[PDB]
Amino acid sequence: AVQQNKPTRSKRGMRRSHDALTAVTSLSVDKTSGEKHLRHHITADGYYRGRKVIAK
Amino acid sequence: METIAKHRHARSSAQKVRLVADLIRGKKVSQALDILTYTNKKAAVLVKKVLESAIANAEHNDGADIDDLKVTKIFVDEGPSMKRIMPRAKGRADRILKRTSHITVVVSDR
RNA sequence: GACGACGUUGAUAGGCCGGGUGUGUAAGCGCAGCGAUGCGUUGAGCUAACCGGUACUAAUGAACCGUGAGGCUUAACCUU
RNA sequence: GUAACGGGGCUAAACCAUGCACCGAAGCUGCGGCAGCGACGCUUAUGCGUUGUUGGGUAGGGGAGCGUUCUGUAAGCCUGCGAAGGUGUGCUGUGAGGCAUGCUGGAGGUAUCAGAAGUGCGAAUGCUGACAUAAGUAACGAUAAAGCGGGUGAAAAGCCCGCUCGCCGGAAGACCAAGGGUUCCUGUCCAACGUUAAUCGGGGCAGGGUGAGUCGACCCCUAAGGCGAGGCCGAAAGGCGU
RNA sequence: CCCGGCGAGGGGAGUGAAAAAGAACCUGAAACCGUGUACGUACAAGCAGUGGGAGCACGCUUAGGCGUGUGACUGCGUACC
RNA sequence: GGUUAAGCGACUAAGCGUACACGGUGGAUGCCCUGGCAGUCAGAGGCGAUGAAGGACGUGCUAAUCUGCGAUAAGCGUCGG
Repeated sequence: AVQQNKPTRSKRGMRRSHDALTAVTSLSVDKTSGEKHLRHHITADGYYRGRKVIAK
Repeated sequence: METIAKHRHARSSAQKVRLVADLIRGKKVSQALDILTYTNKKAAVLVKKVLESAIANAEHNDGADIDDLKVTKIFVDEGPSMKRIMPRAKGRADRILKRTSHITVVVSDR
């Protein structure tokens, strides 16, 4: 139920070796607006594949 | 030449913030800003704010250029903690800690 | 986490078309009866995960990682 | 789980008798150093030339020392040309220790020989403060339930407005006593407080709000019971009662 | 004066002998938590040290084969009260 | 120099350990005293129905608390310094 000995700081780091997160490898560029956006996502200005989706 | 910006007494544990900090170490400022924009963490907003301030300081005080800057150093330090009381069952009381941290960003033309 | 299929030079998922299956004669209108109801149109209407088909909708051009002929010694071979 | 030579493995690497070599301890010898106790040189305020011999150790007895704070010596001596304290390096004694010096620090420190003690910490489920571990794990308090448009804003699943959906309805609606004591209304702010965010709040700050001859209290009258002039009783205090 | 939400918190300028004396303020030790550099570590079993010891890095040196950090491999070794 | 075969063999660090340099957290140590402790030599040994000890509420150019004061309310008359 509870520990019998105090784990060391070395053990704590070992368990934490899989906690690192990964950044986005790359992001797309719109064909018409020219701004950067996530792939398969709407741009900040409301463009998508140079079609000018609703930007309300 | 090196420029420094800090944010002290931030409401977040050092362990949580350190995850974001390791993501942009050694990268260029232009690339670093893009990475922080598309990270879904609260600490990303805090770190991005500090990095922008450091960039502004370079131009006004040192007259540097954006194209030549990169994140030379970055680290997070623990700050003071706040003590609180949380009632539990059967009349027992517990202690709660609300940790803070210090964020430092160094940008240089190296 | 992993593993398998597919991304327009395309049937991967939804929708749509036809069929099957289940339930058991819809609504509207007409007729008989004082009325509750019955009868005709009618095995009618509706129908999830199933079967056979179909580019109507979504699967974007790119970008990123990974390189540039691959150590030394000895023997037999190229030149048994 | 081989499990009745420690293991390989051995027909000698087994057993009996005889002989000669070698390995093997902090035992013995060789070389250098320290200390205790004896006798001798009658040396010597005692150290030696010598000279023999001894030196594991709990309870416990005997002998000799280091360092810390305070008083005299001290109206002395060191110090802004850098004191105490903190942190490194070099040298030195058998030990507790001592000496010099770089950096930090920015005003006190103290020889020698004597004197006096709140004089030395790892343990007592010791006392007070600070910080770890489990761990970014459990949990976020009734399974009555939410969806979308517009507005404000640095930022909206939670705030404001509108249209739908769901729940209580002898209450989860309305008015009071007891108790609490500004939580009531308006403007403004988001650090802390709210188990998340917050532009919102019973949160922070400032201003405003409670109008009685008839409602209630006070007031007149008494129940249980309390107090009680004289009085009766009891060491004192005090008890009962008209 | 500049970044930020007319924020919080910072970077310059200025004052002062000193701002690493900035109001969370003299001196600023330890536990505990981080960034940078050198060396070691993914076929090896146990109080983590001790004796021996290769290689690498670095400072010296009239190469004087020494000093400092690290420690592959190997003998012995079951904390304290 | 080429092909094949056999033997041998550096460069990896997701993370971790030791040493050194520079920081964070925390408030020990040194220095400091308008506070305490123990005495000596002198005082005075009581206050109150002429309303006490101790309190409530008020009082300023004044929102709060402390000190003083009492509707004559951080004060009034007189005699001296």
